[PDB]
Amino acid sequence: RPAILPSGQILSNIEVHSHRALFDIFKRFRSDDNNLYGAEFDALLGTY
Amino acid sequence: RPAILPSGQILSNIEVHSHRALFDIFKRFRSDDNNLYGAEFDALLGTY
Amino acid sequence: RARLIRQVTLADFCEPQAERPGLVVLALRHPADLAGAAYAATPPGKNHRDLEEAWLALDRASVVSLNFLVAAAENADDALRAHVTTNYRDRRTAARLERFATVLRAMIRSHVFPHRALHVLGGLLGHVTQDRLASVTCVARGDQEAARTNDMAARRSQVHVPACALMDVDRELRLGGDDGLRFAYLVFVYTQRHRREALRVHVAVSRLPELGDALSFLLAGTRVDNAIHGTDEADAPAAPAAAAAFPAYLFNDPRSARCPTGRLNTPAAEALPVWAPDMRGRATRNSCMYAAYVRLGTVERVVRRALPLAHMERFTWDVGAWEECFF
Amino acid sequence: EKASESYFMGQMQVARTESGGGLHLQLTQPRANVDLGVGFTAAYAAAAL
Amino acid sequence: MEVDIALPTLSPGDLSALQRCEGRVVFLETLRRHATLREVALPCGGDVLAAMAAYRRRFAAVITRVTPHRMLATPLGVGGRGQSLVLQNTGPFDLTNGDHVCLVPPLLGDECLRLTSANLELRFPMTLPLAQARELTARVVARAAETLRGGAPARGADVVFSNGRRYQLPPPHRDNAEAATRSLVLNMIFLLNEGAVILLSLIPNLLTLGAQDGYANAVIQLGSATRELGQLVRQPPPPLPQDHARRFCVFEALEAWIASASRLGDTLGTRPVARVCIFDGPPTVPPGEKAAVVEV
Amino acid sequence: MEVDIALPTLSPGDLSALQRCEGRVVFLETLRRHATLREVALPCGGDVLAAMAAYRRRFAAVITRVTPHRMLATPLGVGGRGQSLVLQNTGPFDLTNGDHVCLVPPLLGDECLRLTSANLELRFPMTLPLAQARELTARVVARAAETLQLPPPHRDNAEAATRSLVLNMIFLLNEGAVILLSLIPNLLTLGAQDGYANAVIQLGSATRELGQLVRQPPPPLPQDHARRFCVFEALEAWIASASRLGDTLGTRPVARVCIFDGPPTVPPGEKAAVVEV
Amino acid sequence: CSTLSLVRFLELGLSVACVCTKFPELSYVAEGTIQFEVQQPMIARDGPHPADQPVHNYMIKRLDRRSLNAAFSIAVEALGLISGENLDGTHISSAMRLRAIQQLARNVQAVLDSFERGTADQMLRVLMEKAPPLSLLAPFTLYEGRLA
Amino acid sequence: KFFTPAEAVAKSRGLARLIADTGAAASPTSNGEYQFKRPVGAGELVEDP
Repeated sequence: RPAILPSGQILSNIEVHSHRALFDIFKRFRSDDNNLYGAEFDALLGTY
Repeated sequence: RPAILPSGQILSNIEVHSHRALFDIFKRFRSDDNNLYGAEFDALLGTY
Repeated sequence: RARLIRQVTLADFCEPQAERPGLVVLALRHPADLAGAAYAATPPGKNHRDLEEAWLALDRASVVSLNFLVAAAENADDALRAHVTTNYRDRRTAARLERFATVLRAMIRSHVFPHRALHVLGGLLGHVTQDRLASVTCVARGDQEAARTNDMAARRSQVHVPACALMDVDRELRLGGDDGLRFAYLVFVYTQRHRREALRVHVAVSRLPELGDALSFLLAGTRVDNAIHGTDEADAPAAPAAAAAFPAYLFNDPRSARCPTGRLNTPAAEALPVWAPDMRGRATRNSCMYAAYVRLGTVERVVRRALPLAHMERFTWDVGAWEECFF
Repeated sequence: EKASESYFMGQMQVARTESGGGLHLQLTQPRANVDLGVGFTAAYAAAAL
Repeated sequence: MEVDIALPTLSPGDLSALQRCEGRVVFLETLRRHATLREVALPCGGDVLAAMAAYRRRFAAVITRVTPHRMLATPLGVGGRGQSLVLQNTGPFDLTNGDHVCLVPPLLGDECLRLTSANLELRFPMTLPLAQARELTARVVARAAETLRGGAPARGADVVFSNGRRYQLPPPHRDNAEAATRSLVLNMIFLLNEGAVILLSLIPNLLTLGAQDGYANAVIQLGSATRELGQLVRQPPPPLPQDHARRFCVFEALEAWIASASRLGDTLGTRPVARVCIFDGPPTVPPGEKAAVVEV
Repeated sequence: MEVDIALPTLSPGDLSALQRCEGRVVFLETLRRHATLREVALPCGGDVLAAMAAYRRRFAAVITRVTPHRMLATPLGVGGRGQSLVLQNTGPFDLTNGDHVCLVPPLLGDECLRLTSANLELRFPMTLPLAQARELTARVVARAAETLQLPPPHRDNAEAATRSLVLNMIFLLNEGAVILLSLIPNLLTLGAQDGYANAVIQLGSATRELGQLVRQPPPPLPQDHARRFCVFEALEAWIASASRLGDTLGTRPVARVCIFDGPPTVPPGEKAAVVEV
Repeated sequence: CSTLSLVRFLELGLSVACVCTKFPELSYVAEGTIQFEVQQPMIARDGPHPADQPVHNYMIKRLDRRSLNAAFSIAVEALGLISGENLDGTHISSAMRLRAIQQLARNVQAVLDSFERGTADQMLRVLMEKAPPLSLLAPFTLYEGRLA
Repeated sequence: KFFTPAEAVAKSRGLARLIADTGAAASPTSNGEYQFKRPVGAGELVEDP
C-alpha cells in the first residue's frame, strides 16, 4: 500500500538491503508483484 | 526577613550548595517557603 | 481545611508558652482507674499497691507534651534535659520530672502499660494562659499548615520532634528503597526486670504499613532478655508431672476406653486416663510484651537543623489505634 | 547532518492539584521524534580518556 | 447522601418520645433516599450475637432533626471529607475528649423504645470508647463463665471505673441477660477451648518442658529464626478410612478453627467508627448528653 | 494525589487489550508522583502464599484512565477513607452490596496480560468478599501446615506462615485459660438440654472428641486467687488476638461496596462503585 | 541579588540537527509512522553472468514518544495574599503582597524557561543513542554489497 | 554474557542491527560502593564492543 504523491525526495544514493534492521517493516521485490496492482478496502454501508 | 532592594547584581552562575564553606549562615528553601512573609515589629509608644 | 481540639487544663506537663507551636501533645487518662485496675492487674509475686504510692507521691492536669515525656525516659540526650529544666518557667519542675519517671517505671512493673494510659492528640498551635491554667489547641485531622496561629510572625507552622528520639527505619533496615511518601509511627519500648527496668521512646518513619516483624527484629535484644527475666518472682512448681503430657496416641485408636455423654459425674468411668494441664509461672503474653506502636500520619521529608531538632514536611494528621508487639 | 531527526512537540499540560494549603502545580509536555535517514546519520569518536 | 424516613403518624405524647431520641444511631439497609420506619426496626428482645453480626451488613446513620412527617438520617460509612455531626452518648459510662467510639448491642440490661401506637420496637446500640468496650465484653462473658461452672457466684470485683466514678455492672438477670447473652459466651468459650486443644494436639510435649527454662526458651526460639527444634509439631498419627465412625483428621479441624476464629473476630466491632473532637464545650460529656463528633 | 504511570511504545495488538483493564488494581512499592510501568509489575504466577505475604508490604493503587502515552492511578489508602472510586470485579463469586472486599492472589494462574513488545506480564489480584477470603486463607494455611485448582507449597515460606500461626495460638494458653478448659464436660452436658447450645458446637468439633475420652481434675488454685481473677484476663487477651487473627494471615478488607442506584448484586467482570476504608 | 540568564533553543547551533514542528494534537495520536520509497540502479552484465532485473522496496518507521515534567509549588500564605483572602486594610499588607507576587513571577520565569534547556538536552539524549561508534563503522562501509 | 545463548533466540536479521546496538546497550550494573545487579527498570546508556 504505497502513497501516491510523496513529500520529500530522499537524495542519498545508498544501498538499502545491507541496512536491513535499521527500521521496522520492509519488503522488496523485482517487478510486477501483482499485489501492488490491486485495490482493496473495507466499507461500512450504513448507520442506523 | 530578606532584603527589599538589591544594591548591585551578581555575575557568577555557579552552584552554591558545594561552596557553603565560605559563608557564615546559609539557608536554602525549596520553593516559596511560607515563612518569609510574616513580619512583626517592636514599638515604643509615647515618651513623657 | 483541618479540624481542631481545644482542652482547658493545667500547666503541669505541656507548657504552651515555653515551647513554640508544632509539637505533638498527648492526653493522659484519669489516674483513678489506673490505680484501681492495678489492684487486679499486677502479676503474682510482685507488689500490688506500689502504683498507688507512686501516684500519691506526685501531689485536672491532663495533657503532656512529648517534648516533656521523652526527657523522663532512659533514652534522651542531656541537652534536652537541660532545655526542659532551665527553659520551663515552672517551679519544682525537675522534681516533678523525677516523680513522673518513677510513675512510668511503676506502670510497667504493675503490668498496666503506659500505652493504655496515653492517647495521642495532634500538634498544638495556640493557647491562652491564666496563672497556672492553660487551654491548648491542637489539630486532629488534615495537614498541619491548614491551621492559623496567632503568632503573626509565622502564621502557619510545622511539626517538631526531638531528633534524639527520631529513629528512621528504612535507611536503618537497608531496604534499598527510595524515599517517597512515608508513614510515621510513635513507638514505645518496654523492658521488664523487677526493680531494674525502664522505658524507651522513639518516633519511627518508614514506608512499612505493618510494623510487626520489623520491630520484632529491630528490638531483638529486648524481646530476648525480656522473655526470660519476665516470669521472675512467680513460684513455679517442681518438675512437671508426666501426666501433663497430653496423650495424642489415643485419638484414632479403634479399641480404647470410651464414655458417652450423660454419664459423667462419678460412674464406673474411672478407667479414663488422667491429664492435668498444669501452667503456673510460665511466660504469659503480658510477660513477653516489649513494644507498642500507633500510627500517626504521613510524611514527605525530615531535615535536621537547630538544641537539635527535626522539622517534618507536609505532615498529615491521621491518628490510628494502639497495637501490641509481644511475639 | 542537515536534518537527522523529525521532532514534534505537543501542548503544555498542567495539573494544578491542591495539596496541603498551598497549590502544587505539575507541568508536562509530550514530544515525539523519529529518524528519517536511510543509512546511519551519526557517529561518535571517543577522543580523550 | 442524607436519607429521610417516612413516619406512619402515631399519636401525641409518643411523638415527643420519638423527638427525644434526636441523637442516636440507626442501622439502615441500603442507601436509598427513602425508607419506611418499619424497615429500621429490630425486636428489642433479641440475641446479641446475631444482632452484632447483622450490624456489619448494614450502614450506620444518626438521627438528625425529626418532624411528625418524617425524620432525617445521615450515613457514616460513605461520606465527603468526613463532615462533623452530633451524637447522643448512650453507653453506661461517659466518654472523654479525643478517643474512638464503637457500636455494640445493648449487652447489659436493655433499653428500647416501645412505639405502642405503631406497634414496633427500636434498639439503639450503645456508644462506648474503644478499650472500655473491649474490656466490658470480656467482663460480662467472664461473669457468665464463672457462673457456668457453679462455683463461687460472686467475688465483689465485677466493677468498672471510668473517670473516677465506680460503676456497678447491673445484675445479670434484668431483662434477659441469662438468655440474650448465652449465645455469645458459648460461641466464645468453645472456640477458645478448641484452639487450645488443637495446639496441644500438634505439640504434645509443650506442657512437660522446664517450668521456667524450657517453655520460655521454646517460645523465644519460635519467635526468632528457623531452628524450630526440628518438626516441633510431631507427625500426628495416621487417620481412619473416613467411614469408620471415629475418624479424626486434625488438620481439617485446624482449618475449621481458623475460619471460625477469623469470622468471630471480625463480627465484634472494635474497629472505630468515629472520634470525638468536641470543641467549645465541657471537655467530658456525661451519659445522655450530646457530643460533637467527626466520623473517622 | 494521582499516581502517574508512564508507558513505553506499544503494539496495537496489546494496547487495545490494556485499554480493557480500566478498573483493576496494581501494587507499587513507593509513592512517588511518577513511576514507570516496568516498575509496577509482578512475575508470573507462583506460590500464592508468598504473593499474599507480599501484598502486606506494599500499598495498592487502582487505575482510571489509559491514554496512548499515560496511564493514571490512585493510591488506595494513605490518608483518605471516602474517595469513592470504581473498580471492576475479577473474582468468581459475585460480590453483593453491603460487604467489604479483600485482595487475594489469583489461582491457577492464567490471568496474565502477557505483553510481548514490552517483554513483561502483569498479574492483577482478584477481589473476593471478606467471608470467603477468610476461608480461602484458612484452607491454604492449613494445607501448608500439613506439609511439616491448587498449587503445592515451597517449604521455604510455608514455615513462616506456620510460625505466625503457632505463635498466635501459643499465646492463648494462660493460667486462666485452664480454668475455662476445665468445664468441657460441663459444656457438653449443657449442650444437651437445649438446641442452640448443641448447635453452636461443630460436628468434627475436635473437642467433643476430647470431652468424652479424658477426665481432668479440679484446677489448681492460682497464686492469690483472692486479689485478682484470671478468666477475665485470658478472655480479654483472646478477644484482642482474634480481632486481628484474620488479617495477620490474609489481608485487611480494603474497601466496602456501596451502590446508589444499580441492581444490588454485581456479577463477575462488571464494574461496581465502592468506597475505601 | 542574582539574575537568571535565559536561553533560547533555536539560537544554539544544535538546531541544525532536527526539524522541529508544532503539533497541538500529539496527545490524541496513537502509533504514527513515515514511509520511504527507493529503487536501486542496475548494470547489464555479459557472458556467463545472468542479467538482473531492477529492485524496488518499501519501508516504514514508527515514532518514539516521550514527555517532560517540572514542579512549581507555591505557598499558602502567598496564595491567600494574592487573592485577597488573607488581606488586611493596613499599610503593611500590600507591602508584602508585592513581595509575594514578584516572587511568584521570579519563580514561573525559571520553571517555564526549563523547557528550553529541556529540549536542548533531549536532542543530545536521542542523537547519542542512534550513533554507532566510528571505529565499528568505517570498515563496514567498505564491504557493502558483498555481505552475501 | 558469555555463557547465555538466549540472544540467539533474538534472531539476527542484519549485521547493522549488531553494529547499531553496541553503542546503545543498557548498563547492567549499579552505581553503588560495589557492583550489583542493576534494577532493569531505570535503564542507563553504555557501550561495549
